[PDB]
Amino acid sequence: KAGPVQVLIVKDDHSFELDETALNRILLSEAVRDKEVVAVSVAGAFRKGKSFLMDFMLRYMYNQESVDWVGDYNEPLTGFSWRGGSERETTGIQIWSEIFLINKPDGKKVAVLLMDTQGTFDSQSTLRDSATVFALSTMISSIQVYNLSQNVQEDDLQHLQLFTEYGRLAMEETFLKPFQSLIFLVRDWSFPYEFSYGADGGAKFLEKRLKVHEELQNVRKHIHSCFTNISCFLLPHPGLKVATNPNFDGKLKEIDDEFIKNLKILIPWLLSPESLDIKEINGNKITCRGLVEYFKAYIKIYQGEELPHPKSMLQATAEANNLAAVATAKDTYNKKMEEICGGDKPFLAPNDLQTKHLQLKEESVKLFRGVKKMGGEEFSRRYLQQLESEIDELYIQYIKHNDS
Ligand SMILES: Nc1nc2c(ncn2[C@@H]2O[C@H](COP(=O)(O)OP(=O)(O)O)[C@@H](O)[C@H]2O)c(=O)[nH]1
Ligand SMILES: [Mg+2]
Repeated sequence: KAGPVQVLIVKDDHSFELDETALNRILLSEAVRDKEVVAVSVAGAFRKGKSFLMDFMLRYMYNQESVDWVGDYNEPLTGFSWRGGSERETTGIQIWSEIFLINKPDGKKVAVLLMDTQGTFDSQSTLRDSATVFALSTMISSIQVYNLSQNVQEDDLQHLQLFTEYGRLAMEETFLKPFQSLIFLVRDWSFPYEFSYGADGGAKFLEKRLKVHEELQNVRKHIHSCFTNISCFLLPHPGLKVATNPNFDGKLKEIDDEFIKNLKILIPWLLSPESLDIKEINGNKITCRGLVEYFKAYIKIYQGEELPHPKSMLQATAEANNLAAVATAKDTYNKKMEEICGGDKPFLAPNDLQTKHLQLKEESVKLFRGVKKMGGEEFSRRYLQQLESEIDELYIQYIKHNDS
């Protein structure tokens, strides 16, 4: 049980291929499908400590109610791990086979999806092979941890140029900020005396970096408009044993103390009850079901050799936004029906179980027509149809079962 399930692959021919089956298997499973989702992503350069940090996100996700979740100092780091099989820089994006169910403060039993997004952001594998995944995971995440080395550099901000172009359009269309949280995680920070480790120091740091000369890095002037939350955490260097090694055999004892001290505040600061942010688009809390719709949409857009036109992107999330309002209606109805005549439920009367259908179907039609939909009036007629012929095919399956 549990492990990385490479979902979105980027093959040698600029082709983004999405393995739907594995994806449905995880997100569609009957335990989670209906719970609202928190989609946490860590993006950024390969070989910068991502896997490492993620294995520690797991140590916490599992052993969440126990102070010593960091593990046994005099034993070798031994959790599930994300670095399981990396024979190469397979530059796509994997997610954690197991979802996690947790209770936020106010009560909602929400679900938590972790996604490691590999890329390079370096050589020629960038044009359509880096800000492509990064683009991807951002769109669908609710929390993006942008894992950087030593400093937020001009070239790091450059990769956001895309998101601010798209976000500006989504904002015009929707009147809401496009994205949720963006967390700048700076690793091996080594000017404690200039800005303290952790979030407070990070906040002052990130304020200085983002102010305002410089080229077309007026990503500066628009980021903020795009995310409801940008924030920053300054992590220490892990000591030389960790940094000097391909695979890190040693024990927790061998990691630097001031790194452990801050990692211990870092992980709960990101995950954990109050910190979690439910995925939200055009005002609509996405669910685990709903979120498969977005994956599906954002993946037939990143096909070809050209990153998409911000205009096509917007249209991708409109299709998804629409396909999701449909998916809930074909479930609001479905659940209400399973009450009037499901399981060992009684009754009958065709002439009667018809009006309770036209009833609930009309109720469910409003539910849809009302959901703030994006795309526009005509664009979503296509989906009003899709809806009705699914509630109707669901009806049939109830007439059949009703007969007794
Ligand atoms: N300097 C430094 N090295 C790290 C840190 N975390 C992990 N490493 C090491 O640097 C390499 C990065 O490995 P990994 O976590 O797989 O990075 P990823 O492939 O980008 O996810 C590993 O050999 C680690 O032992 C860090 O915070 N700072
Ligand atoms: Mg990795």
